[PDB]
Amino acid sequence: KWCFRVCYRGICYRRCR
Repeated sequence: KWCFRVCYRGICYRRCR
């Protein structure tokens, strides 16, 4: 249960699951 945030094309979004 851990969320991560990474920016690809300049867009940062949360990546939790």
